[PDB]
Amino acid sequence: MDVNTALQEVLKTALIHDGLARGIREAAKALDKRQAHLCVLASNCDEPMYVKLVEALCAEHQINLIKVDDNKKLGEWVGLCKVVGCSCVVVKDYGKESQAKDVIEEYF
Amino acid sequence: KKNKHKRKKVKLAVLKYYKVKISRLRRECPSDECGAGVFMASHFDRHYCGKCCLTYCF
Ligand SMILES: [Zn+2]
Repeated sequence: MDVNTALQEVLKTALIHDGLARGIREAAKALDKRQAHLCVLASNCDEPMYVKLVEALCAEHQINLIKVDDNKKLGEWVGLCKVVGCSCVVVKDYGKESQAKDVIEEYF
Repeated sequence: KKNKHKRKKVKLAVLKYYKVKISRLRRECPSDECGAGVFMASHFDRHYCGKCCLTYCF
């Protein structure tokens, strides 16, 4: 039960329950709205202001953050599949509690 | 022949709303539907929320 597998399962559940906000604009709106318990970041993105703003907003809202490696893999996980490639995700809510969610909380 | 409007694509528009301590440069719309997430447009003479068409002249 690796943290990668836990993230994949929780993202799949959130998408199936429509609790996922993909993209930097949607993620920023969800974070500023005092919602969206968790956030996922991709280390592949080459834009420095991107990661700077993502981390600054996440820290200001005081919510968990995860830095995954590949933007394309993150997009394929969040369900943009040819994969567009998501470089920042937000979990507005989880559909149902699961062992993957528990593992993510423990990693937090 | 009348030409159709073409949207001017802006790259990483959200990057222009925040400065990194964080600072929200664009004013937020004070409406029940919009809230803090939605930002108000800063035109040369007015603030204009896109979502609810709320306009505050200078
Ligand atoms: Zn508004």
